[PDB]
Amino acid sequence: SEHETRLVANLLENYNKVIRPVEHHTHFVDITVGLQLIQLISVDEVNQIVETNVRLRQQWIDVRLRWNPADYGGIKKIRLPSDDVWLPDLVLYNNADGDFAIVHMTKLLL
Amino acid sequence: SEHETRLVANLLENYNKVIRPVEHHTHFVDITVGLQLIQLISVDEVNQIVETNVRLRQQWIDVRLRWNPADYGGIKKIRLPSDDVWLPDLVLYNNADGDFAIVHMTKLLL
Amino acid sequence: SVMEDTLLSVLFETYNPKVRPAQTVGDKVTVRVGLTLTNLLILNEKIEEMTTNVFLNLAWTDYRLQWDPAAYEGIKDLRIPSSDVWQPDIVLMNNNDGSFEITLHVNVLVQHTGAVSWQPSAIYRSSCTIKVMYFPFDWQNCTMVFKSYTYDTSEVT
Amino acid sequence: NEEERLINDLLIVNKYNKHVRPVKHNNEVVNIALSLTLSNLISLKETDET
Amino acid sequence: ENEEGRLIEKLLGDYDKRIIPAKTLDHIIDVTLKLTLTNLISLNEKEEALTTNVWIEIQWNDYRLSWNTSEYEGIDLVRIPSELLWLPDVVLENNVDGQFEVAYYANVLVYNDGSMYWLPPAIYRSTCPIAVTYFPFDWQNCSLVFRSQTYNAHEVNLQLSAEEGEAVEWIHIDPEDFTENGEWTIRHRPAKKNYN
Amino acid sequence: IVCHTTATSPISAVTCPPGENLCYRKMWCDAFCSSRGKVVELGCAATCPSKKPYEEVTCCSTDKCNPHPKQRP
Ligand SMILES: *[C@@H]1O[C@H](CO)[C@@H](O)[C@H](O)[C@H]1NC(C)=O
Repeated sequence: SEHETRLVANLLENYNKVIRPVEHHTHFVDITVGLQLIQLISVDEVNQIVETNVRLRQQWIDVRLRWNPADYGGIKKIRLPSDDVWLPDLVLYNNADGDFAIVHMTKLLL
Repeated sequence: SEHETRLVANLLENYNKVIRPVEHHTHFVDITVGLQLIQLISVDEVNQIVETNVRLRQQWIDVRLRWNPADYGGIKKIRLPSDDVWLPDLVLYNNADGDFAIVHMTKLLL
Repeated sequence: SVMEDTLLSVLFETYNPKVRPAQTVGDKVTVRVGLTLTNLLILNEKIEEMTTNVFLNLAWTDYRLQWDPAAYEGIKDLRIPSSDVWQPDIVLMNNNDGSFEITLHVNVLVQHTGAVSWQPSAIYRSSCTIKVMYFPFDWQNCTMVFKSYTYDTSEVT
Repeated sequence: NEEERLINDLLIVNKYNKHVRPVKHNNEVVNIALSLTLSNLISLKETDET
Repeated sequence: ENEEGRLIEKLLGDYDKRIIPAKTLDHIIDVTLKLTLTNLISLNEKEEALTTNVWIEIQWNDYRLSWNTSEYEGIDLVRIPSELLWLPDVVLENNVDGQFEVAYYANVLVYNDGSMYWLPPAIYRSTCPIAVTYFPFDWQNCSLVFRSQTYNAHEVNLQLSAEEGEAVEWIHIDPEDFTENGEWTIRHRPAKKNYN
Repeated sequence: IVCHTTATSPISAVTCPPGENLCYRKMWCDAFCSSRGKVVELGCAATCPSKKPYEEVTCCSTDKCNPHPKQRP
């Protein structure tokens, strides 16, 4: 849509995905974390490894990514890519032989 | 080489690699395909898969990438990268579990 | 370092790494190919494969990467990412996997003469024929072939 | 956000090059101190010697 | 001077691939997919994973990629790489590995009316639990679950293909150029739209 | 006899050598059953080739009985 195109152009114009979404550097951004377990794939009782397929639900506010729907055709949700905005570096500390962080750069809801 | 630098700049200036190399969209691109088998790696009789190391020779003409050697110091051959020009989407139909298309760019000759 | 930034900006104004350095049309680039073996890992005979960790030792001359060190605070040598200079497509042709190129793209060593030294590293899986007549009391040849995939004698020596 | 101004004045304004060592003169050395923390020892496959 | 360049550079100018092509609010993108089994490669009973080579045909409409043929010498069909276009993030959810997406990102045939025909081939390692009870005289019911991991039902409406006005509620299998696996024989191959 | 044959590119109306005067037309839809339609094989035959469950054959004895479904004899 012309509206959503214009919106996504105006939201990412001066946006830096390197800085946290805070009005002041002292404040924190609360990220609501949630794990959704889907299947337990394996348990290596020798290497002491558990392999799971999960979804890492993460909610947080980005004060720089706001807009009035009245000025954008009533839009209230979009599906921006995740490499385009700031994301938290949630790492699996007890990782064994896989990936520490998220590598599937799925789109997010805004 | 300075001649070849100016040439590589002048060829790729207004060249788009999304568009077929034809003077008119009704014409066709004649790609002379050749297969050079190097070694037979495996014959899986269970899953019915044959691995081969091949070189997929491909020849065609891009009339957008022609030049006069007299204007570039006698150059008649260069080694452009594949990702910079149009490539035909040759695909192995009877591909079991490998790559359907070519994934090694391996600069071409022009 | 401010002189390093200035020098890099100078060198790489019109420098294109897609272009083979021939100061005169018709010249050949001279590439010296050495190999440093760090470990012979495996010689699996079931698949006729040979796995090694090696440093290639490549050296060539790019006439475009020259400068007077007196003009740049005596900088006689630069370490430059390999993706920024022209490098020959020196690869392992007799691989058994599909990995021709190297793995670790260490940054090249450029001297003020244009001498570019690149000592990159690779875990290479090469194909060698196994002679099954005196196994396990056998001796294997197991070569490693190296050449430029795309550049030929008319272009590199 | 003060960080937005700073991270600009450092990387873009001052033309920071990430392919240049942090040295005023190209005769000093960059000392890199590295430690190692072992989170977990997964395997020592003796057949693959890894 | 291929007229297709004029056209493609006109279309992809002022084109954002992050943006769903919803003409307006209230508009759901009717995404029509169809599966074509090319080879059944394996059913590892240990890993409990089915390996398939499929050509899945995605079809949808992008109002932004429409044009009038008279202005472009009759061109009614253009191929545009999928890396340049908006695609519905149709993925295999019941995968054991993390390969949700397709293998070859083929070009998208774009028609003058905005119709898009994407026939990307894929190699999918699905998950289907085994029924050992009568092993090795067993028959397995292995499923391939396709959904969008990005867009919802208020945004896209996943549906099956309608060929000759009848729904293609089955996996398509070339009876001539299909090689039976060697250990597994295909008896049924249905396809239905399901809702959680 | 004058048959339509897919043994040429483009399709041609060529006469059959001595021994074959039956213009046939096989049809069946492969992995591209939708975007393109049923396959179209045409040409010459001394006897009408066999038929399988998925095929759709039509052999004749006249000239040009087997045109592409988007044409006429
Ligand atoms: C298509 O363009 C031509 C001009 O070449 C114009 O005459 C015609 O009306 C256009 N068709 C439509 C449907 O707008």
